[PDB]
Parts: sequence; C-alpha cells; structure tokens
Amino acid sequence: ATYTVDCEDYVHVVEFNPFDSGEAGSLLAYGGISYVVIASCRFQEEDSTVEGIEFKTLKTFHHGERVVAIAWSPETRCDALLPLLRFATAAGDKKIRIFTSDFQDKNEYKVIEGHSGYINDLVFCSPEGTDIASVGDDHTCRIWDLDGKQIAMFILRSPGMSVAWHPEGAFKLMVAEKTGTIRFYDLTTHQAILSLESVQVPLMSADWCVRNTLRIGAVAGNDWIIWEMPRSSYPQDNKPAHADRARMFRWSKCNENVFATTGYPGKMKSQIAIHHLAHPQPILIGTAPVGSGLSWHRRLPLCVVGGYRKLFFWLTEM
Amino acid sequence: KQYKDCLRLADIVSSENQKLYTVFSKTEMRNLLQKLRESSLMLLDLQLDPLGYEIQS
Amino acid sequence: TAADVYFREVSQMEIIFECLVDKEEADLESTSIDSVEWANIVVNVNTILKDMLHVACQYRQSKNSLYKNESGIQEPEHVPWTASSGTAGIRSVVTRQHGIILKVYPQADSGLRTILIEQLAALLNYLLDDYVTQLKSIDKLANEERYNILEMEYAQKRSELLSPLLILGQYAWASNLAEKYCDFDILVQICEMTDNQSRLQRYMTLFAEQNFSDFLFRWYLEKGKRGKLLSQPASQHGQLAAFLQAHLSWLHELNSQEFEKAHRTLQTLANMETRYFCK
Amino acid sequence: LTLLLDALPLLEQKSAEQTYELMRCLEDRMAAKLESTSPDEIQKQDSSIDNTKVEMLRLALARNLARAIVTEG
Amino acid sequence: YNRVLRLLEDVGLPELVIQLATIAIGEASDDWRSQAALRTRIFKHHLDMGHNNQAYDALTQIPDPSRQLDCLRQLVVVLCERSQLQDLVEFPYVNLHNEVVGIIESRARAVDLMTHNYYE
Repeated sequence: ATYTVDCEDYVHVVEFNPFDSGEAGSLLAYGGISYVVIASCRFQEEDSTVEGIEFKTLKTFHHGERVVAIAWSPETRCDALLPLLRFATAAGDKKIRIFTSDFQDKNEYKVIEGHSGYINDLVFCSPEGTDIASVGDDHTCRIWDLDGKQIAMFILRSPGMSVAWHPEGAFKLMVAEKTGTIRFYDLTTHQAILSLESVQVPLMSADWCVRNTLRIGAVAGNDWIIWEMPRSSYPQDNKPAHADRARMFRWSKCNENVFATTGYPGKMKSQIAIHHLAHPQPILIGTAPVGSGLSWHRRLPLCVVGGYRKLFFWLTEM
Repeated sequence: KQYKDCLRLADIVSSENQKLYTVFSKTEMRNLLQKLRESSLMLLDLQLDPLGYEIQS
Repeated sequence: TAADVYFREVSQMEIIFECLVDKEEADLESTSIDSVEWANIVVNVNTILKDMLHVACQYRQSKNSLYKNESGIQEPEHVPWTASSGTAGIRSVVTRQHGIILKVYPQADSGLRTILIEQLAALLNYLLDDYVTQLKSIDKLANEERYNILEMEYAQKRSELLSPLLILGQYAWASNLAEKYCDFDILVQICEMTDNQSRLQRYMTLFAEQNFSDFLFRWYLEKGKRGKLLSQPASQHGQLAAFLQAHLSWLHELNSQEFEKAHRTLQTLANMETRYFCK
Repeated sequence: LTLLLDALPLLEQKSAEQTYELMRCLEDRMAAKLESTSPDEIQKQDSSIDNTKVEMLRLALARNLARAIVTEG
Repeated sequence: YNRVLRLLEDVGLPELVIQLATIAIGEASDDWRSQAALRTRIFKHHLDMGHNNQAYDALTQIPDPSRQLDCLRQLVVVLCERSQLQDLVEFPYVNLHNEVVGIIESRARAVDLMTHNYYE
C-alpha cells in the first residue's frame, strides 16, 4: 500500500464522501464492529505541505452493531457557517440508521425498520438527499424518506446485492440481484425500465462509471464484467478478476477506464486488483490480510480498502 | 540546471514578435528540439513534469 | 498391511504419508531451535516422496515410441528428453506437493547445511510439477484455446508462488529453477526488472524468438510494479536499466527525425492541456 | 583518565561495532593503568564510577547491536 | 462450537474466533479435543500477527498438556528473528523463568555461530 493508517478495530466497510463537503480534505467514513468513524484525509498529491497522508478523526458514532454498508448524503457539508454531516448505515440487525451531526454537540440518529432479511447495500437516491434506497436478502429493494417511512418497494427475484443511483439521469435506480440480473427502476413511475444479465453467478457488486454513464461494471463469480448501454444487454467485456470469488467492484471517480475489484474474505489474503480496460492483466495487485469495503477518492487516482485495524491506500500511476 | 528556462527558449523561438523560427535551418531546429528534450528528461529525473511544474498524483 | 491393491492406488499413500508427517509434526515440538531429530524425520519423508517422483520421470525417459522421445530408442540415449513424467497434474497429488513446500516453515529454525538439503529437495520436487504442467500444455490443440490460456495463467501464478518462496532461499538454485520452467519469460524478465540490469533484458531480447512481443505485454501488464522507473533506483546502473525500460514515436522524432509525427503528438498534448497555461 | 571520565557521562545519556570499539578503548586504558600507572596512583576514587559507566555502555551496545540487527533484517 | 470457530479461523478474523471459542467453552465444557485444536489455532494466528501477550494468554488456556511450552518455544525463535530483543527481556518468562532460560540455552549451544545473534 502507498499509505497505511492505523484504526482502533477491524474495518468492515469504508466509503469516501463522493460529494463536495467544502473542505480542503476528503471526508472518509469507515465502519467497525460497533462504531462508525468519520475522518478527514489529506494527501501529499493534493497539498505539497502534507508529508504522505494527514489522517484526522473528526467524529466517532457508537453504532452497537457490525456495519455492513455506509451511504453519504449529498447534503453533507463541513462549511463553518452551517456544518452538516449526514450519512446512512446498514447493520447486521437488518436496520438502517440515519446519522445527523453538526460536528459539535448535536448528534442524532434515526432507526428505520422493515427489512425482514440482511441489508446488503444502501444509497441516497435523490439529488436533494431526502430518499434512501436499500437492498437485501428479503428479496426487496425499498425506498425510504428520512422520516423512516417506506415510499416504495420493488420485489426482486433473488437477494439484492448492490444498489446505485444514476449519476446524471433523474429517477434511475440500479439494482444488482445475486442471480446475475441488473435491473433499472424509475422512482417516478415505480417501474422497471430495463435489465442486464451476467454470464457468471453469483453477481456480488455493481457500480456506475461516473465519467461515462453508459458504462456499468460488476463482479460475478470470479470475473469482472462491463456493459456499455444502450448498445447491448450482453457484456462488452468479461475477464478474470480473482482466482477465488470476486466480492466488490468500484469504478474510479477520475478515470473511466480504471476500476478496482476485491476478492472474497477467506483463508487466502484478500487481494485487491486494479484494472485498466486497455490492459489484459491488472495494472496493480495489492494484498490486504482480511479487508472489507472498497472506495475511490473523488479527485485522486487513489483507492482505499479496510483491513484488520488498518486502512490501506493505493495510488495508481495514470 | 535551469532546465525550466531551457524550455522557455521554445516560446522565444516560436514568438511572432521576433520571428526567430524563420532564421533557423531544418537541421538547427531538429538539434534545438533534441536539446530541449534532453533538458525535459532532466526535469523528470527531478520529479517535476516535462515542463518543470508541480506534479499532483 | 497389504500392497497389491495400494499399487493400483499408490497415489493415496502419498497424500496420507504427508498427513502422518503433519501429525508427527504436531508432536515434533519443533517450534524452538532446540528440536532437531524431529526436523530430521520430516526430511526423511521429503527424500522418499522425491525419489519416487524421480522414478516416475526416468520411466518416462525409457519410452518405446520412435517419435515420442527418440533418445532411449534406436537413437542415442546420452541426451534424455524433457525430464517430466507426462503426468496430467492430479488435484490431490499436486496439493500434497504444495503442502510440503509450505513446510519451508522448518528452514526458519534449522542448522545451515540441513536447510540447503531440504531446499535442493523442494527444488527437485517443484521441477517435476512445473514439468508435468508444461507437457500437458504442449498437448493442447488450437480450438478450445480459452481453456488453454486459463491453464497457463494458473501455472504462471504458481511459478510466481514458487518464486517468493525462493526469494528468501538461495539464488544459486534460481538459475536452475528459471531454466527448469525454461523458455521462461515470467521469471527471468521479473529478475531483470527487480535489478538495474536492463542490459540483461536487452540481452534476453537479443537472443530470443518473439520476446519483444512478450516483454511489452508482460512488462506492460507488470508496469508500475516491476521495472517501474520509480521502483528501480533510476539514476545509476538503474538508469542504464531505465534506458531499455524507457523503451514510442514521440522519442522516434529525437532518434529518427520524424518531425511530422512529433507535430501531431505535440498538438495532441497541447489540446488536452488544461492544468497549466504556460505549458 | 581525564578523557575516560568524559566518555563516562557521554555513555550515560538516554552502532554495535562502535559500542565494541569504546569497550576496547576502555580495556586498553585499564591494561595500561595496570602496568604504567604506579600502585599509588592506581588507588584513586572513580574506580566504582568507571565500572558503572562501563556497565551502562555494555547495556547500550547490547541493545544498540540488537537494533542494528533489526535494521539489517 | 468447533465449526463456528473454524469459520472464524478461515476468513481470518482472530478476535471473533477468541470471543466465540470463549462462549463455546461454556456449552461444550466436556469437549476438550476440539477446544484444544481451536485454542492452538487462536495461539498460531496471534503469534503470526505479533500479538505476543494474547498469544501467551491463548497458550495458557490450551486443555492438552504442554502446548503452553510449544507457544513459549516458536515464540523465542521468532522474537529473536524480529530482533525485538528488548521486549523479550522485559517479558519475564511465565512461572518457569528457568525453563525458558535453559531451553533457550540448549538450542543455542547446540546449533552454530555462523547464523546466530542468539548468543548475542
């Protein structure tokens, strides 16, 4: 790893804030066994006054449960006039928790109940940050307001494994199902618009390319899979990602040809593989002893993976 | 070791104010570009960009 | 207890005389440097499983075909053919070999001559495994190639796992391992990249059939990990490494005077330029 | 003697070969004393102080040698 | 109890393996072979991670005789390998201070001098 930061406990999930918070540093959230930490990261590649990585814990939230997914709210700002931290979490208790903070003394959380199975993924699904989409082992995709009222529910054919909001198009939710189907839902009409099918199963994670909204990447079985819309429902590319089960797929936020994949946590060291579409092999192979969560920095060609009491950062040479 | 100022000679030679590019032969212009490339390689060895500016990863 | 039926199936008496070296190993008390007799019994099994693989190999040198390994036939036996047993790579026979390699845990705590004899031994065994994968890959026909290129990556990620294991070991055996899985691009090419010898990767491409099309696809795949102008100490003999790892038409103008090509790339760079006005 | 006492507080402060060198210098000084220095001058006060300084040096060198071995690793 | 502990042992989560194995001691009190195997596994992973105190604690909890001595030996080999000799000096040998001393001595005067800052 280019950089390494020590953590109090095991990192189960890690997510960079994909939004602009108005600070010079990039916000990072990571979930432990019973807590969520919010930190600021500054890198030597952004500021020549930083030697390597400046990592500052801003806030720690007691969760009481193992965090499985974290979603940032678009309303999240660190501006001194009206600081507002908002994020959602899913945990092993099948509940969603929305956290709100002013980075001072006001720390509130709301519990949302209604999933009957484990929640596998969640996102904010509105530009205004009012709505949360969640997917789980109850074979539902559910839409919630910040009041914890269910606005909508889509019945899935298998466990929902990943959910993502479309970066430019209003009302388009992507839902990846474990059996290899990726569906798109319109949240205005409450209808499925389209599906894609993976050649391999189980489908474990899918992400939108923010730089090219026609591209979707995923991991299914051992392979990474790319689709280009609207050209075909069939994959454009399908290549090996890992020797034993791929787990997470995330697109780089700065490059439309770069993405990271993670292997399944197990008896082998979890490998991170960074791929470039022009290359038949990974451009970088990292090892994390046991790691969960994968996120990309908003501006830098830098990705983070959580591990045993550590965050590991890889810079990719562009 | 003023390698950044070596590259500014390209801006001076290409300047329409003095039209210095009109007095160079094709062989001299090739030799100038080779010498500018040599100074640009020395900037890369100093961990600067090919033009002598700050590099951000 | 019997043998006639354990000869038709002797392959099983190798996956279990390993599980009985491990349950002997649990009682080897060989955690500290003081234990020794118990690191001598783990080697006595390593010698027998090894010379048993030596015997399968030499009985595949004693062929009868006048086309398959002509040496040993009506032609001179002074030069044996490929020392492979032409084994098909069993998924339990191979697993017990990749188990007893990871009994490189003893060479951590062991007297100096002993750590070398078991290292020459685990080298002698692995040079039968890489030989049987090579013989099986050679036999593959052109169609169904997708399965053939996936079996290649599987052997190449194991010659690549047999290498970090011998990165702590003696490199006097690296010359032999590199020649054993020979026509070796993956090993020798990553050895030329960890050092400052791109005089070696030039000497490798000088005497080769197609190693240029391999080194770019192999070096390009490994670019930024091995042979990187930033991983190597590129300023010394490592800038002598940087000279061939710098191997391209922009440079083409400097070394061949292709001004027209230089103009096209210089304009293309000028268009993508957003960061610096002066540039 | 004079320079040996200076080395005393210097050692006292909070490579392995360098530590061994200093020990050698101390021993050479002591052998010279056993021979050249008269029995009258041999009997002086700093002997016990010199021994404590030497024990501190041995302890720092041992740990220093271990640190050097770790760096070599 | 043996299974959940084995699952924790796989994925590589040694802290959760310790927590679950502690719960499993309450239920399967009669069982002692699976408990010995799981505690030996916890010891190994703590030792591999360099968690010397937790590895020592795990070794003292092993049901089968003398596995504590096994935790004590591999330990000195790797501590001397990590050239982390100061910690080893600070860590007084648990009860048998003279056992450790002598076992160490033995292995040491039995090997060579061209591979051992062990005398060091």
